[PDB]
Parts: sequence; C-alpha cells; structure tokens
Amino acid sequence: NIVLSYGEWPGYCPPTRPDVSVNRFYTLSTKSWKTESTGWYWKFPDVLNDTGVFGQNAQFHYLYRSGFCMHVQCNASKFHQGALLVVVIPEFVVAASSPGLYPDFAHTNPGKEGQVFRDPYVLDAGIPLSQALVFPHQWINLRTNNCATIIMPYVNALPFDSALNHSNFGLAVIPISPLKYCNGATTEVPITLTIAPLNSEFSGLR
Amino acid sequence: NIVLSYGEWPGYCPPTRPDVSVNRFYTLSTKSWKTESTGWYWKFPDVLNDTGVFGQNAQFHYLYRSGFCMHVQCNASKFHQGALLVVVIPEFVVAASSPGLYPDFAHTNPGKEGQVFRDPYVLDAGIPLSQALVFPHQWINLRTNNCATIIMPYVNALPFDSALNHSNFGLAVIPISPLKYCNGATTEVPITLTIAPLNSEFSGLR
Amino acid sequence: GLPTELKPGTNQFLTTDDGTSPPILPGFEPTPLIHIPGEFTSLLDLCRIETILEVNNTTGTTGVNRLLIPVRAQNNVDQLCASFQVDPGRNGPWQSTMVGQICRYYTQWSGSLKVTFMFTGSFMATGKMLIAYTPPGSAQPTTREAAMLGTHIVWDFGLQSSVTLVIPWISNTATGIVTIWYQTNFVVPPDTPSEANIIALGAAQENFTLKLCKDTDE
Amino acid sequence: GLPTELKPGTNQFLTTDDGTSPPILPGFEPTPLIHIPGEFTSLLDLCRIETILEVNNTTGTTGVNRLLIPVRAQNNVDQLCASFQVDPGRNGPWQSTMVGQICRYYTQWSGSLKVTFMFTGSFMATGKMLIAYTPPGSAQPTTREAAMLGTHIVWDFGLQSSVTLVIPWISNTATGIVTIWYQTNFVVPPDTPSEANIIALGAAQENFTLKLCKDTDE
Amino acid sequence: AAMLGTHIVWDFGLQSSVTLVIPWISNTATGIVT
Amino acid sequence: GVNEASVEHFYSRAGLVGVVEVKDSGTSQDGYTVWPIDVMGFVQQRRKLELSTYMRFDAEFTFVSNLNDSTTPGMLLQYMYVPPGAPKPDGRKSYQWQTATNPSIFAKLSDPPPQVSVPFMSPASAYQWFYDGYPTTNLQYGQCPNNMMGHFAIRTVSESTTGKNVHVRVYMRIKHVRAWVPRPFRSQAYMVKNYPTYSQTISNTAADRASITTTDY
Amino acid sequence: GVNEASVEHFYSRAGLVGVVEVKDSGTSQDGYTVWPIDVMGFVQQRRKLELSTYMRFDAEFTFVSNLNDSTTPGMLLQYMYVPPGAPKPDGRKSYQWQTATNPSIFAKLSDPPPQVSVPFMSPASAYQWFYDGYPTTNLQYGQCPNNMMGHFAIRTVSESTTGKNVHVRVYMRIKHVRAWVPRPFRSQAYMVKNYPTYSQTISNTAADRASITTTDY
Repeated sequence: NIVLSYGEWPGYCPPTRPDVSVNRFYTLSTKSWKTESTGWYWKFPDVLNDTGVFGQNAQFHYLYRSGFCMHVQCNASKFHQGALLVVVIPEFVVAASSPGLYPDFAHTNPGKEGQVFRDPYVLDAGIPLSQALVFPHQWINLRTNNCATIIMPYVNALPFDSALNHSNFGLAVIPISPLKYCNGATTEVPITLTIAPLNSEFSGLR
Repeated sequence: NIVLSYGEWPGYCPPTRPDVSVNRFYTLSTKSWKTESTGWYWKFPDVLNDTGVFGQNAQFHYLYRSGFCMHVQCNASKFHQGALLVVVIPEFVVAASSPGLYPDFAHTNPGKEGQVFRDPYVLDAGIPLSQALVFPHQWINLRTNNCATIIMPYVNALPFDSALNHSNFGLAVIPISPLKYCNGATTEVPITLTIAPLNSEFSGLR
Repeated sequence: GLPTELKPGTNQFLTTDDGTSPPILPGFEPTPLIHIPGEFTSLLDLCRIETILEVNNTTGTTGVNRLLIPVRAQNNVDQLCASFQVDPGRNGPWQSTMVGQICRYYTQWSGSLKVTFMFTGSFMATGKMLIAYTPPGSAQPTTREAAMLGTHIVWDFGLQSSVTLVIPWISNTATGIVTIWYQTNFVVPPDTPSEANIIALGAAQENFTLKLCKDTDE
Repeated sequence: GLPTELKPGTNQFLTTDDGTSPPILPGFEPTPLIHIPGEFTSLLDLCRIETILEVNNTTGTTGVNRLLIPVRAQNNVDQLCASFQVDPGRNGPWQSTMVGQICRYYTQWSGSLKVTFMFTGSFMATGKMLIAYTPPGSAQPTTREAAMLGTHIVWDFGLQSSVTLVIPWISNTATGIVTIWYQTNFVVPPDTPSEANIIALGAAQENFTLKLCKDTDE
Repeated sequence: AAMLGTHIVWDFGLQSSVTLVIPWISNTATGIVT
Repeated sequence: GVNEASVEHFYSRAGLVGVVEVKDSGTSQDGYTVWPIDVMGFVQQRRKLELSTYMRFDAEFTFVSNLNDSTTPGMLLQYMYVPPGAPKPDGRKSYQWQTATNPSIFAKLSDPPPQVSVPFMSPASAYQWFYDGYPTTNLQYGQCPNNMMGHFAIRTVSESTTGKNVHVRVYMRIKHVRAWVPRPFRSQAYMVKNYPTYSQTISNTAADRASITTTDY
Repeated sequence: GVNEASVEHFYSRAGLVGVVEVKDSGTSQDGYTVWPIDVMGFVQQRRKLELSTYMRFDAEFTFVSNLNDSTTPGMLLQYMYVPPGAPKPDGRKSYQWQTATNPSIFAKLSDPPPQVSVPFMSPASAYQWFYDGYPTTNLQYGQCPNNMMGHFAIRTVSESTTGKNVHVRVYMRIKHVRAWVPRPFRSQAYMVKNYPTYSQTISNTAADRASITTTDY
C-alpha cells in the first residue's frame, strides 16, 4: 500500500495555500510498457509546471514548497508478466554519456510527457540501478500488485525554492523484469501516473 | 586423584550439544612402555577426529568447542619401577630438527595412534622437559600410583574453532625415570589412555 | 602549571588526531540548520536496506538482464538453476548491493545476511524451487537431494511470491553457498509465457557489524 | 596556565617513561576480551611451581638421564650420593628450573626455596638416605656423621616416597649446599632391580622476591 | 570396532569379577559377546 | 562495532585534498598560488561524499609545507583564506594580501604544520552535492554556487624571487558531519569534475563469471 | 618486591624492535621503506614473549630518526601506518601515501621523536604466539595470520632523490599486558623466525660439572 518517503508526512511551513484547486489529482499521459521498454522518469515539480492551476501558480510565484503523493497504476491481465521498480530519487541529476558530456534541456526537464531512460542500468546518472532501493520505492510485480503509491515530502537544503529552475526529486518507473506475454495478449501494458501535490506553498505573486 | 587444568571446570558457552553418544569414554590403543621408550603425545581433538560419534560430529561441523577428561592408566607389577610425566601442553606446536626445518603432517597430527617423541628432552618443541611442569600434569610413579587424571577445559583465543585444522592442546606421556625390571617380568608395561569429551558444542551441520 | 616538559610526540601531525584548532572566522554565524528529512547517522542502517544481487553476473549478459535469474520449463528435473556465494566483500553478485559496497570500505565484517527472492512470472505460473544454503566448510551440493538434506527452503511459486532466506553467520578475517534447484517443472496453462525471472535481493540483519575502516578498490 | 617555562628534560625520549600518546586509530573497537583460562599476573606464581632440577648435569650425560640422581646398592656405606648448590641465578642444576630461569631476568633475589625429592625405585625397595643442608658460610660436609650434626632429614624409601626440604633463606647481592648421603644400603628382595633414580624438584616459597629487572644470558 | 559399541573395560589388578547385563533378547539373529 | 559504521566516523580522519605548489624558480617566478577549496579533489573522497545528497560540516585544514628535497628552512609563509565572494590575489604583492577580512596564518617551514578550522560556509542549510536544476545553458546544469567554501592563497613573504619552490600538502578533516538522503555509490568512472557524466562503455557493477552455476572467477 | 615480578612490569619499558633504514643515495634511491611490525624482531624479546601462549596488549611506537653521522636536519618525514590487510606502498610517490585510512605522522628530524599507540589489532581475543594447526602444506603449520599488527611505511616527503640515508630506530612499549597459559622458556637456539625449529645438536639446559658430587665448574 502507501509508502511514506523517509517516514515523514508532508506538512506546512511553521504565502498562498490553495485548498482544492491545487490538491486535486493530476493524471498524466499513459505510458505504453512494451517488451523493449527501458523505463521513464519525470522531474517534480517540472511535470506539473505547465499543467492546470498548479501550473499557473508555479509560473507566477517566485518561491515554491510542496509535498507529493504519486500513484503508479498498471493495467495488465493475469496473462502478462513483469516487474517495475517505481523509485523516487531526490535531486535526480541526469548525466550525459560520451564515446556530448552535458545533457540537453529536453532530458533534464522532460515536462509532463516525461523522458525515456537510455541506460537504465546506471539510471542515466552513473549510479547502479541495483542500489536504487536506498531511495523510497515500490515494486510493481504484475502477478502480485499493479499499484504503487509513494508519499514524498518536501526535501531541500532551503525552506523554499523556484519550481521553474529546480527539481526537488525525480520519479523513475523502470521495468526490471521485462514485460512478457503470449501471442493474442495486448502487446503493451498501460502505466498511469497520478500526482497529487500536498501542502503546496507559494510566494512572490506576479 | 583428578587434577583440574588451571583450576576451572569445563562448561557450556553462554549449536549441537550431544548428551551420551559423545560424553562416553573413548579408550585408545594401548602403548607398550619399554626400557628404551622416549614417550608419546596425542593432539586434541585430532585423536578423536576419526573415532566413533565424536569423529562423525568433528568432521561434519564447521565449528567445535569441548573440554576433555584424560585417564592415563598403567598396568605394572610391584616388581616394575619407573616414573611417567603426564603433561597437557596447550597449543603444542611440534618443531622439526635439522643438522628438514618443517615437521611432517604425520608428526603435527598423529591421529588416534599417537606419535613417539624423538627428543623428549626438548619435547620436540625446543622447550626443556624439566620446566614442562608449568603445564597441567600428573606423575605416575610405578611404586606410588598407576593412574593419572587431568581435566582440561576449552582453552582458545576464539570461542569456537575447527576440530580438523586446529589442535587446542597436546597430551604427552613421557618416561622420566626409565622402566626397569628383572629377568622374568613382562618386558613391557601397558599404558592406556581413556578420553572423555566434556561440554562438546558443534556448528555448521553438513 | 608554569614548569612544563615537552614529551615525545610534540610537533607531530597525526592525520587521525582529533584536536581543536582556532576558528578562522570567529563570530561568523553559519546558516541555521532547518529540518531536512532522511538524515542517516549509520552505514549499518544502509547495510540492512535490501538491494538487488547481480546473480546473473555472467560473461555476455549486460544491463538490467544481469539482475535477473532466468526460470524456464526444463526437459530434465532436479537441475541446478543458479548458484552464488554469500560474500559481500568479495568480487561477485554482492558487488551490486549496498551492503556489498559498504563492506569494501571495511577490513572485517560479521553478522547474518538475508537474501530475498522475488518471482516475476505470470499469476498462473505454479511450480517449486529448492533454495539450499551450504555453510562455509562444506562444498557445493551436486544434486537436488544432496542439497535437500542440508539447510533449505522449498518455495512454491503459485502460493508465495516472495521468499526470504536468512544466512545464519559469516565473517571475514571458505564461504557459504546458496543454490537454487528446480524442485518441480515450471507449470503454465495455455497462452502463458513458459520462462520467467527471479530477482534476488540481499541485505544485512541487526547483528551485522563492520570493523577497521579502509579505502575501497573502485 | 598560559605563562609556562620549559624545564630541563624536554624533548628527551626516556625509554622507561610511561606517558600517554594519541591512538593511531581513534574509534577503532578491539575484539572484546572473552574469558581464557590460565591468566597469570605474576612471575612469583611461576617461581613457586615445582620444576625438575638437573642435578646430574655431569659431562657425558645427555637427555632425560641428566634429570635423574642414580641410587644403587653400595659396597661402602655412608658414601655421598649427590651434591648441588642452592643458587637459582648461578650456572648449575637450577638452570633447568622455572625459578632458576626467572632469576636470570633479575639482578637480586631473596626468600626460601624448597627442594622436593621423588624416589622412583620399585615398591619393594627399602632404605634410608640422609639429605643435609649446609648454610652458605660453612663448607661441604666430608662425612655422613659430619652432615648428620647440621640441618638434615633422614628419608626412608619404604615408608615415604617423596620428601620436601625447605631451604631457610638465601640471597644474591658463598651459597648453601645440599648433599644426599647413603644412610643405609639399598635393600631389595630377589628379582627386583638393585639400582633406582631420584628426581629432584625445586621451587620458591611465598616469601620469595625478585628485584632490578635485567636481560637474561641466553 | 568393538570399543565403539556397548562394552566394559575390565582391569584384572583392580576388580576380580565383572558383571555384564545383556539388555534384552527373545526367541519366537542373536546377541554376541566378545 | 557500531561506532566504526557511523557517518561521524565514516567521514572522519584528515586526508590529502590538494598538493599546492608555490613555484618561484626557472620560468614560474610568481612566488604565490591560489588553491580553491575542493572537498572532492580526489575521486576516492568524491565517491565517499556523494554517498549522501546534503551534508553540513566544519572543515579543519592542515598545511604540510616543505621544499623540493624535504628541507624546511626558516622561510616565512602567509596562508590567507579568501572567503566565498571576496576578490583573490592577482600577484605576489597585490593589495588583497593586506585585506583584514581575509584571515591569514603567518607560519614558518621550521614550525609544525599550521591548522585552522573553516566553519560551515553555505548560504543554504547544508552543502548540496547534487543540484537537479539551473542557477537561472547546458554547462550551468547541476552547478550549485552555494558549495564554494573559499580559496587558500599561499605565498612566501618576500620582496623578490626566492628561487625555492614550496610544496604545500593541504589536509582536511570533516568535523560535526550530518548527512541526508543516502544515495547509491557511484559505479561508473568519473570523467569530469562537477558533472555525473559517464562513458558510453558501461562497466558492470559485478565482476564476471563463466556461468550462473559456477562459483569460480 | 611484588610489583617488579608482575606480568605488567616484566613486559614494560620501550625496546628496540627494528632498525629501519630509508636509503636514498648510491644505488638504493628508493626514498622510502616498509617495515612490518614484528614484536619478536630480536631473540631476547621473542623469548620473553613466548613465556605465555596468549597475550592481549596495546603497543606504543617511538621513531628515533637521524642521518648517518647523527645529524638531524629540518627534513620532513611521513610515518604512515598500514593497518592489517591494507595495500602497502610500491614506490616513493605511489597513491598509497595519500590513502586517508592509513594514519600518517608528519614529523621532522629536528623534532623530538614521534610517538603513537597502536591498539590490540587481532581478530581473536588475544595474540597467539603458538598456533598448533593449519590455516586451511608443511610451511603453513604454526602460521596464525591473526598476529599481523600492520606495517610502518616511512619516507622522506620529497620529489626526487635527497641523497641522504635516514636511520629509523623503532622503539615499542607493550601496554595493558594480559598473558595466559605460561610456558617453559625456550632452551634451544632459534633457527628461523616463525617456527620452533631447533638444531639436532641439542644444548643441555644446565652447564656441566666433573661429577654429581663436586661443586666446581
């Protein structure tokens, strides 16, 4: 069920505090999990920077502070098999790879669509995927569960920061065990990410 | 009568703990004490490593911890004379002698048969036999007594150790005053070693 | 104490010495410490976080495939599936774990390890595997019945999707073996993939310890 | 105490000085001390453990024979059997004892010694020996009656198999003498060996002391 | 081989008579004493 | 054994963070040098620090200075600390050497090494080894300017070229360490100084073996 | 007189355990040396230690360093302690000199001798002078690997050949000594370093005399 990141609920700062126009569920474009899929990551709050009332607040306020509640729903039949690791990585700095030593803006801030991994083994950051379980995470085993819920509080060296310039954390959905099925099953499995900001605070209104 | 090595009874560790299949008396092959005999030593628990139920335990368990009770019985008439020193030497490392600076496996671990001394004066270790009485010991004076009993607890820098690789202590029976008799008496005196492990513990069963 | 004598050890710089030194900026006030979540004060807390073993660390396997133990329908039964050593400090599958990485910063370690196994086959994919642990003294079992007589767990896919094996004790101053056996054939209904993966995870227990700090090999 | 003066004796390294020095590995935890039996905290406890005197330290005698005082049927009675000096620090029979070896690590010693004598003849082997001690001033007795008038013990083989003689006091800054006399002839029945051995043992008493540490000659 | 089973070590010098009790035996292939 | 596996002890002991050289002979007759304080100078120390995301600590710096042939004459040295956002010396006799707000240590080679503790200097509540964002191009990504601890400008106090090179070994000891959000240990080789960039030739985290059933390497 | 005859006092005082030489002139231009810590370097100290079977103690090491002609210039030295099971330096400028986990002492010849206390290092509860067993051939018999206390790699902190040999006298003082299972003092001459091997020509423990009745030697 629900997992609390670092065992702390998100809370208010002891500034704009929207009640229900921001606290609503945001449902992102569904990702097609296929056999050859490497994985996807989103940057927060970059994923919601241009999406609904939260998008309007994050673009017209100097400072920002919010927790998040992520639901990763998966629509698969009992005849589909595979395991996703859903990991939240605080300060997920994406690395470039060169035989281009600096990643493009499209990779650092993929937006609401999200970016695919190129080297999910090293998480595109030079750190092993095998040790990614030190970060707050949930398994989605298609034979056990098709849901992951991670509650992430605000983590920063500063009490407030810019939504547009800084991403507090990244959320990665990575197929560890590849999706596999038999001829006749749907060739893809939908993966739905639902985000709900919790305890959102804003400053510098214009 | 009974002598306690270092004034401490053997006891359990505050793992296999056999009740009577191991605590039974083990009686070794009798040694013929003769006029020209130099002495014998056994390594523990190497002497019981391939002998009965204790032999099965010591070979199929990773770790080992046990005290011992040694009985050195001697069958001599009142017309036989001689004195044996029965000494228990903790960590009895046998030395080689060269005019071959490393002793053979047959000498370091003689097995249930036991090994004869070549230089009982230096105990085959370069240490004087005259000072061997700092170790726990009993005299067998053929005119006084024909029995020695030494109770030896577990002595080690480690709480547990391997029976097959490490010998906690050696037991030496050395004729100080040579066996002497008159024509018509039995030319040899039997020396019987009876071993009883006390508080035996085992680990790593296979 | 005006009359003093300087003892041997003066004017030495011992890099491990924990002394005082003057503040270079006295009366400078650092930024106050706000609350940040996720403070850790012990590498042992990280050592007992479960991380993926790279059990398929085989030549020619690359990327995420190295984290998967393949399970498939076997022509012959009682065949060995996988084998790895219980040795966090040594080269092998434990290199990819957090406990296996922290162990390379220390000379000696002691305590128990647990290895979790996760089956990632279809919901309608039943069968039994035998997970057997061999203590450090004994050599690897050759047959499934040889491994069955030692410490083992019989794991059923249909019933229980994750199994945990606790390694009793292992130390560094020759090591434990874990073998996975095909107890039964891989059973599937029609239109179900006949090959699946096991993900092996590993961590330390509460009685794990580390000793004598050292610099890692990588 | 800011204002200090450095007194003569600074920057000297006295090898006997007992100071502090920084731990080279602060916060390193040594292996905890388990209970090991046979801890000794004093060389005096070892000094009072009985060990064999090499009384037959005679040219041409080798191996275990050097630890045996031969006793045999004598044509002449009242003959001397053996003689040794009570002198743990000096070259001679005490070299082979633990008290005689520890005494070579010290410059001066004082206290009482006991010499135990063990008869290793047949059960049916009776007779008397005279063990006489001569204090350091006086010279060795020439005859059995001369030794009988001083400190002596008459020891009967048939009755008492071990006898203990306590040397009253002896010091090192010329030494005591112990002589064994044939009080009676060696008596045996038929078919019994007519020659036997005495094993002489030696140790210190509770009032033994050692002083001024020194390195041994061997 | 006989020492590892049920046995009594009997000393002539000390004890002049020794008694061995056979645990159980029946007739409807039999115990051995060596 | 729980004290040895703590964050305080893991990040303890003084380590070489830079071999600074004060060249004053041959062609290089500067007579001074400016060394920017870098806790991640060496890959060994960088990998240990990048185990966490945020740290807060005080650093203690020791200067082990000597000549080319290990000689330590009576030469005077000035170890001036330039705090973050102060101008640095641009010469041997610039006015920045006389600025009072830059603390200086005057010490000789004949004296035991100079020590001094720099406090926690960041404008934020903790040093941030990973910054997923931009300060305001591709180069500026990941570049948090709040991790700058200052500079150590070192010179010989002389009026002309001494003709002697001074090698300064800077030793730092991290003190009162607090770490947050543990991260996986870096597995790929470090290519550059301030970026997680790795080579396209991905190295496997675990050493290889013949097959999944053979316990031989 | 009971304090002088105690195990604490018997094993007290600092003794020479090794004359280490840092050669850097003629043909030997290494500029460093690695000396493995051996409590039984000399037969005098070996015989005293082998009086017991197990010991547990902390050792205090002092380095008395000078040049060939007793001169003590301002030369800098590094006394790095390599703990048991750490890689050792393989050259004057290897990376092992910069490893933080190897504690170093930086001291000059002009300074009083450096002192430092190594704790009890064994994986077992006590050092074991006699091991009657095998670690797992004839050579490995009696060879307990748990008695290794480490190494002391010593070098001059220089960039090239100094041309001066440094003689280092290592003095050790055994501290907080606990001994177990007393043993007879060795009587035979020591032939090799780690084995009780003795010569076939057995020496008598006691000096000889003409006869058992004559008190003359």
